[PDB]
Formats: sequence, C-alpha cells, structure tokens
Amino acid sequence: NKTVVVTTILESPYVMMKKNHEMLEGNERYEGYCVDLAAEIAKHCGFKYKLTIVGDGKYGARDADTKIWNGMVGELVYGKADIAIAPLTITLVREEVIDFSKPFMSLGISIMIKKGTPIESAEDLSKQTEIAYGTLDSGSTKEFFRRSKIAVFDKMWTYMRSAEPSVFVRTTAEGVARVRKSKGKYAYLLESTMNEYIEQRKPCDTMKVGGNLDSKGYGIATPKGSSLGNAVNLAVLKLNEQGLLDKLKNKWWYDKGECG
Amino acid sequence: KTVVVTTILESPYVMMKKNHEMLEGNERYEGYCVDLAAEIAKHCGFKYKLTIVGDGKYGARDADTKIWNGMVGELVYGKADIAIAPLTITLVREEVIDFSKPFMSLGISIMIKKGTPIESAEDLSKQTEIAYGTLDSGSTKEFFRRSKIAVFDKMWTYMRSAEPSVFVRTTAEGVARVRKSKGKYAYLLESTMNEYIEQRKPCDTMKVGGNLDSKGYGIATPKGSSLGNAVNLAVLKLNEQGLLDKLKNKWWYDKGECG
Ligand SMILES: N[C@@H](Cn1cc(I)c(=O)[nH]c1=O)C(=O)O
Ligand SMILES: N[C@@H](Cn1cc(I)c(=O)[nH]c1=O)C(=O)O
Repeated sequence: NKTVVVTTILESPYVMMKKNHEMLEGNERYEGYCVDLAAEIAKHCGFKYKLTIVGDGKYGARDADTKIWNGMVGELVYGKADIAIAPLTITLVREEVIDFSKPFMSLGISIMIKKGTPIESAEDLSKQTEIAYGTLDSGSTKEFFRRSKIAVFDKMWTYMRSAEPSVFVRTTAEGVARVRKSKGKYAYLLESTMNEYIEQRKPCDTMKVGGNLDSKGYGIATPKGSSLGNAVNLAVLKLNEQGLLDKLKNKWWYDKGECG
Repeated sequence: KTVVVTTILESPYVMMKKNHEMLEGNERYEGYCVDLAAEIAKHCGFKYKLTIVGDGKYGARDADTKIWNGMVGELVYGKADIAIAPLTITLVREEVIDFSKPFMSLGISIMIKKGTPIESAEDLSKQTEIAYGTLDSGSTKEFFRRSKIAVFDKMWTYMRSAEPSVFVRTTAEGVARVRKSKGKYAYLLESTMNEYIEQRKPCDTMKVGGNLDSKGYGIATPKGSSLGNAVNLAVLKLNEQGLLDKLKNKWWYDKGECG
C-alpha cells in the first residue's frame, strides 16, 4: 500500500521503450531521462514506485465548459497517480490544482526550421504567411500564445488559430516531419529541450534558430497538499546542485549525439 | 498593513535615481525589481514599502553561530515580509524560507574583455596567467566553495589562495577589474548580469562558453507566510503574460548602450 504510482508520458528521450522491452517487465521496460530522474528521486525520498504511462497520452488541460482535467494532471487530480515525473511544464492554471517542485529543467518555446533555410525569428514569422508555422495542438506551448499579452505573440496566435490549412499538429513527430518535407515553408514552434534533442538525431536536417520566446521549467507534480511534495522539491534542488541533473541531460541528449 | 519588502541595491534591479534626493518613499528607487515589486503588489492587492537589507548580503548561515544574515535573515527573523531581489533559489535557503517559482532563469558564467584567449571554465582551470574570481559573498562563490566536481574544485583551490585576491566586493568592482586588467582577469558571475554589462559602454566585455549551472531567482517570504501562494501565482501569471520578459527587455536592451 506504500508504492508510489508515477504517471509519466512516452516522449523521447524522457521515457522510451527499451529495445528488448518485451522480454522485460515493470519499470525495467522503460529508459530515459525521466526514468533515471524517477530512480534518483525515489532513492532520495525513500519510496517504492511503479512507472505508468498516462492513459490518454496528454499532458494536462482543463475543459472550459466542464472544468474537467485530462492527461497526467488529471491522474493526479482525480486520485489515479501519486506523482508525475515527466516533461510537464509548470503553469498558472495547473499550479492552482496540483503542486510542483522547483524546476528540474529550464527551457522555453523555440523555433525549429529546415536546416539550410533562412533563419527566422518570432517577429519575422508574425509578419508573414508564406512560411506557415504552428504548435502542438495541445499543451503549454499552444496555451502560451492563447494567454500572452505580447503584441507579436498575439498576432502570431490570431494567425495560427485562423490558418485554414491547420498549422497545429497532434505529436512532436508530426511537427518535425512537417518541417522536414516543407522545404522551409513550415516552422515548428516547440519547447527548446525537444528542439535540441531532435537537432541531435538523424537525419540531422533541422535546427533551433533564434532565442527562446519565454522562460519556463519542467517540474515534478504531486496532488495538491501531498506530503510527498516537500521531500521531492528538496530532492530536485539537491540533485541539481550536485550537478546530477546536468549529467542526466548530457547523457540523454549530447553523449550519444549523432549529428556532430 | 504595509508590507515590508527587503531588497538590495544592484543595477539594474534596484537603484536610487539620479535626483532621488528630491523624491520620497518608493519613488526614490527604480529598476527591474522595483517594477516587479509594483506588479506583484498590484496582483496580490497589498501596499508596500521598499527597504534596503541592512548588511548588504543576500543570505547565508554562519557555520559557527547558525545564524542567517542578509535578506534571508531579515525574513527568517521578523524584519521583512517579503524579499524581491536577484536572490538565487538554493537548497539550504529553501529549507528556511518560501520561494515562488523563478521569475528569472540563469546560471554562472564567464565575463572577459573582448580579445581574451579564454573560451571555457575548463580553460581557466588549466592556467593562472589569467586570474579569475567571484563576488566575495553569495551563491556564485558558494557554488565553487561547496563544489565536489574536479574542474570546479581545482578552480576553487586556486581562488581561495590566489595571492592577489581574486575576489571582488561588488559587481561594479569585478567589471572594472575585467576592463582594467588588460585581459588578465576573467570574472565569474550570474549570466543575467553578464548580459547586462555587455549592453553597457564601453562595450568591451563579453560572455564566453555556456553557463556552469542552471538555476533561478525567486521571490522569498517567511516560512509558512500566507503571502506565499498569492505571490507565486502572481509571478507565474506575470511570466505567462510576458511582463517579465518586457521588464528584462526594458532594463537590458531598450536601455542598452551598445547598439
Ligand atoms: N510540456 C508541455 C507539453 N509540450 C511538450 C512539448 I516536447 C512541446 O513542444 N510543447 C508542449 O506544450 C505541457 O506540460 O503541457
Ligand atoms: N544571486 C546571488 C547573489 N549574486 C548576485 C550576482 I548580480 C552575481 O553575479 N552573483 C551572485 O552570487 C545570491 O542569491 O546569493
């Protein structure tokens, strides 16, 4: 009755299925930055845990009508999971219904373009349409544009939700794929961490251009008020100060980089 | 009840304006954190008074007396209600005061005079012809003093005993030393400040290599204070709305002096 249920999401290189996952079981079926972070937190907080992939594969949004949550956030909110260890962005609306540790990773929305194509900035994109651009059809990135009060980003939002040929995508894979075949006619807006990862994987034909549009962080989430929150938060700060969080990113991002 | 805010004078976060002597109250000050204090106050619905921390320190616990000094101390021991300054969120501090999620992200970095043949902390650690140091107090210094990583440990062992003291008392001091050392001094400081100085005349400094760590500054309140929740949500809201980035651009770039 003491095992901690960890809700997470299959997103490379955070949580991935090991090659021989079929001959494995339990937490051993998975590997990745977050699988490793889960092990380190558990050790530091002294608890057993079971990794479980979020059922609807969503991060966490609330319906404006019903006010019901889905994704990992919903798992925590509705008593399904005891902790969320994944690339979950710390946001206002979420902070109101669940707890978040201080960030374990710092990032920001960035611009992905087809390598060999002209550099583009948010400003640049907002002033045209020949080059289509969009975001994941759900998540904090799409929300950023919907709730920002910055002229440039508001202009970009108006354009994106109005773009007849939908500029949104359902998965990171889709966005990346779209960038790779659009010959510069499609710029994908995604979190810098993922942009950096893809840039380190074959075919190596994409790249992060310009600075980030904002500064956010991923955090470990627990149900509102959970006593597990305090220890977890302190574990994150300790892990970061010991340099372990940095070694984890180098391991899963740059150590096996395949683009030079 | 007027909320007592403790902060510290450091450009461009908090600074007494030119003819501040002709003004009064909070109007005497200006800066990124002065603007941030007004934004937090408004969103939380409280009146406040800006005060400069008595001992000019950020916050550390004397290992011999166990007493906290600086802004952390003013919060822990009842002198201030909230701290709005470039205060780094750390483990030891987190244990005694509450921190909002970061309002700014940064990391330790290297400042050098353009032309200096250095490109990384690794390079620095491997020589001494080019001296290098940090502020004589604060988390930047602590990073090295408490580090257990070989490269950083070597840097620290060098720094603590460097005959001509490599430590500086203020940012202004470390910057002047870089500019006047003919390329023989590299100053280690928080990236955001490195980026600021880079926008100031005579535009002769630069940041090399990436940051040594990744952390953030947070608004701090006394442990258990009922002000914490509202403050945290205000910071997140201000960030999401883009105001935090507008302030950064305001004090760093719109006001920049290096084209
Ligand atoms: N972290 C987000 C999800 N998420 C992920 C990626 I990778 C991206 O590019 N954009 C997002 O909104 C959340 O928590 O909703
Ligand atoms: N943020 C630090 C203080 N601080 C400030 C600056 I500006 C810097 O360059 N280095 C520091 O350690 C703390 O909280 O101690």
